[PDB]
Amino acid sequence: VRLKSRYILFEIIFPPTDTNVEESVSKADILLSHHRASPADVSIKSILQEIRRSLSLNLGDYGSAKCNSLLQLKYFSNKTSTGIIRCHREDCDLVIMALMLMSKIGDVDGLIVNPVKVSGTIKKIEQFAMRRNSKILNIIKCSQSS
Amino acid sequence: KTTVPFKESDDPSIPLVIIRRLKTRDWIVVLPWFWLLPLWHLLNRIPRMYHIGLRQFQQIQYENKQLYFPDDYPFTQLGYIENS
RNA sequence: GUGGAACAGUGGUAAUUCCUACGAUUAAGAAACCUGUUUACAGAAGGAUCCCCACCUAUGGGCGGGUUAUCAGAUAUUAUCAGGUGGGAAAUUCGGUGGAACACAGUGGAGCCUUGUCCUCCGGGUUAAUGUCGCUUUUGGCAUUGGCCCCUGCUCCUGAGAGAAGAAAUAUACUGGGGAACCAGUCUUUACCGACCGUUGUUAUCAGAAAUUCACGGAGUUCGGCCUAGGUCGGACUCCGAUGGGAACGGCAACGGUUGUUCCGUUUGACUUGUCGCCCGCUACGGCGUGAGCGUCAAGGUCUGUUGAGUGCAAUCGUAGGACGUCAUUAGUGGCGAACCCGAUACCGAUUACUGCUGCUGUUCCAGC
RNA sequence: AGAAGCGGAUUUAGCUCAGUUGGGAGAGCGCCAGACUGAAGAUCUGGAGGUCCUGUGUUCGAUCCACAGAAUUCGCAUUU
Ligand SMILES: [Mg+2]
Ligand SMILES: [Mg+2]
Repeated sequence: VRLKSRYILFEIIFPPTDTNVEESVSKADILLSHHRASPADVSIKSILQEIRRSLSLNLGDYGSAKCNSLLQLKYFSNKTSTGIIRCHREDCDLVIMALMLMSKIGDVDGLIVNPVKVSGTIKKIEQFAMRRNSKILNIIKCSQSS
Repeated sequence: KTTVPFKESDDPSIPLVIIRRLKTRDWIVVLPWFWLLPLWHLLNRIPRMYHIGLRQFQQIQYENKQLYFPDDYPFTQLGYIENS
């Protein structure tokens, strides 16, 4: 006997809103300009407290009651700004739509959230994340060598 | 050393025949009935040798675009009777 | 006895209903997930035709040099894609297999003894020989010896599975229950004769003569001694004796003589790394450099080396349309395809949970005369 | 809320646990009461308190023995 809970990978991307500053047009350069850094006051509990407030103000209470049954952040590190949220397979739609409507953190505004990978296991999501980061290193190395 | 030496007076020298079979792409080796098992037991103790079933032999004949008598021969008398 | 309705028990079998399409990438394995499009070739390996210049011969032609046009199965396309994704039970763990090669106890070694006895089933029948006792060609009974005859139910390596008890019965061997097919335990299987192995301990208190064939009391028979109106004594057998579930070598538990017992070791791996040895070159006291070479040894370095599903904080999806089945309708459509449950190495047997079908059996109710 | 598969151990009063030729159903704690103290704790005495996990069957009789159906719980070089 086991439980069939799905995990969702998300990444915090900062859009470079600079109206007076010029821009360079390339692939890995705009990957550098979007994958810059996470700010100082970002942790597991801060992202959980923000997403529960977004779940309250956006989806309500009983929808928040269905979502908050197994709403946990299993793995997150601020150095790469990628996180894995555990959820049910039925309310995965609700969790992804809550991840979409994330507007701003209470400390830092001007950011979007990208839900990338959903699977019922975390080990294949880690294997996909290593391969996706390997492809990012490939693009960076191709633009760095030439 | 791990061996037993051969003696021309008191050791059972066997006849051994290994031939190629063309269309089924496989090597068949023929031997007397009671001699087969001392040859057969030492075969898959080589760690890269497994055994075949008749459904697996049908799969091998299916893979090499070949034909098989109880299943892929419907034209003949016995094949038609048995299969149908 | 029959037909219908309902319930119950057992045996057998089946379970995503099936098909179709879709679900982001030059960052080319992101619908949840896996595998595959890897035995490289266009008879283009001195390829074929053709352009220009020079040479030799003439009825055809060949050689040398230079750039380069056409052609390589549907005059095409180098950069797409396909298939599958839970079961009888996957739950239960009782079992065994992939280590044994047909009992060749799978093999080897050591120790001990009763030193591994080509032995013996007891037992029953026939035949031959001997000795005794009664009839007297001869036969009958007893004891010994020798010879023969007396039954793998089926498949399977194992585990196990199910078949029938006319050689004495009506209930199909015995015992207990079931409502009946039957179930459980002891057993036997063409037994043309049957065969419940032995030892140890237990059945507490009371009762009874006695809780294990101790013993004791009565009756009957046979034999021996004293003895002879047959009285008594001893030994053997049979039967009975108020009690308790009870006297029945019956029930329960443990151990083995089977082909001597016991112990120890593997016959199980593939890649990676390290050491050692073998051929080549330099150097010569053991040395050094390469072979994408081989053999042995070691290592908690690895095992998607993974399976027409193969995960390992444990995937097995969502939706639309069509085909089929059941049930309910007011105009004709709506709902449902489940219950139990769900891998983690695979196999098979048995058990348990639920739905539907099928055969048998038992009970109740209702009639045809 | 960290499965799956393997072995070992185990279920008895409300609790923690004994125990068993197979013939009585228990101890400590807790509850109540007695005793004691000005009062209370401790000590001590007594009573109440049972689905011996459930079921079959063996036996004359089951916590015990046999079978079936549940499970409890540990370990897998761990403190998640
Ligand atoms: Mg399982
Ligand atoms: Mg299991």
